[PDB]
Amino acid sequence: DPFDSLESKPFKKGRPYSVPPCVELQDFHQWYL
Amino acid sequence: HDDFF
Amino acid sequence: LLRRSLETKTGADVCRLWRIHQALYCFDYDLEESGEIKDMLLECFININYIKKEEGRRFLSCLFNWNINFIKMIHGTIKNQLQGLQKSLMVYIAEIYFRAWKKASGKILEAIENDCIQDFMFHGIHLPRRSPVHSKVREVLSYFHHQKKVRQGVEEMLYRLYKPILWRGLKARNSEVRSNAALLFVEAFPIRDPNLHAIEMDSEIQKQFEELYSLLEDPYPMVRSTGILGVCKITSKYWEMMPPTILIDLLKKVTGELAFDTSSADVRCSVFKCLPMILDNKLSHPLLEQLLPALRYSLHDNSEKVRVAFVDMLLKIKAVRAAKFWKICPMEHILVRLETDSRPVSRRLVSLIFNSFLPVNQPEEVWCERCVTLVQMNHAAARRFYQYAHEHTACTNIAKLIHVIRHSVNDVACMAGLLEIIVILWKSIDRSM
Repeated sequence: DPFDSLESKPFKKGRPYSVPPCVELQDFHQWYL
Repeated sequence: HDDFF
Repeated sequence: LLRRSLETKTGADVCRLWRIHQALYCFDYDLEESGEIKDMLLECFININYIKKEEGRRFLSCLFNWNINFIKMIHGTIKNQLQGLQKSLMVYIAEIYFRAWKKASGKILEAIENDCIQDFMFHGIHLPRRSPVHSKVREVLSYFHHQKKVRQGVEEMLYRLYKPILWRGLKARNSEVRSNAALLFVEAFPIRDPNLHAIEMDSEIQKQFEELYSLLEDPYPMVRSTGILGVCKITSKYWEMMPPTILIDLLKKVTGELAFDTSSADVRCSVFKCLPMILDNKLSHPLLEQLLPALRYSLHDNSEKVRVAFVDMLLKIKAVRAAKFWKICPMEHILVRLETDSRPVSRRLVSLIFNSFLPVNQPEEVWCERCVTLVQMNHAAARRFYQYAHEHTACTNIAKLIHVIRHSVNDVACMAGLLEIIVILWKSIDRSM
């Protein structure tokens, strides 16, 4: 059936992203298994 | 465009 | 004569009746025996080898040419039997109807134009995507849109066909039928009318401009995504044709706003699906390179498919040498991403930075100024690179660097881990030989 409005998620602007400068710490057994 | 060094 | 031909199911006798076309023509349409003959021609329609025959296309086209009134029962028959046949059989039927249009002329062809194709596309607009026949309908319509370039004048008859039905399909409030309308529209562009003047040419191209502007300003995300992929195909195909002000305005609109659409991630992945096939544009490489560092944050997305496609363009850009990727993206942000990456993504990053990490032509001095670097400045990315390098390349390349190193010292744990990764590399390369 034509002309049925459904959920239209509108355009929203923002950051899905994070940039942590932690400097300016690894483990072997987790990769080994 | 390939190697950084 | 035809009866034993259909009982034997032999194409040679059908080709014989193709050669005596006028003898078949002499039978009256009002005959019920001609109706039984028509049912046996539907039995020919069932036969797949007849569809493979190009002479099959010939006699089926002249069966369409023979009786104008029989075409509506043909339309009903092909309405009844779309579900049975396969995708290659669908494009075969589409070839039959293309040649059927081509051979047809006159009032029968006008009735076919007012009968067959518009009803099929009207259905394909209005059929649910749940129906598998809907897939067949828009794939044969896409075949027709591909064949419109082959023959001239096809564009005009599809314009005069689509003058009623494209325009309200553009503003179809239902998202699915407008999505199908956009799917046909993005391959429909450009649309031409031969008799119209240059004012009307500029007016219709500006009409298409505002139409694609509104269609990319759609509120639904999937209609937006289809519009993105369509204008990507448009800007790939005919970027020389559009005025540069329109081109700059549309690229600024699809770059400044669209990259940060937090509502949906896969629409940005659809932009990512678009980005390799615009990179063929040779003249606009500085113009796109202006907006290339705008996407540095997109490494930090939480969507897997987004980052997979993202590194696919990183590989594509390093293949085409459009821009310096280290200028585009920081290395340390990439490295902590590797520390937080997944397996196929890290495979693509190993293929991406393998030129930076391990050189094959450069000598042992370059091998060691990269070995000391990749040992010291990061460690887990080095072990992932060790894990994926022998998958990517030959084990002789592993063994030569092992012998170079054999011919961080503060930590006993570091030298123990280096011995462990050497044993891991030996176990990896032992299985090859």
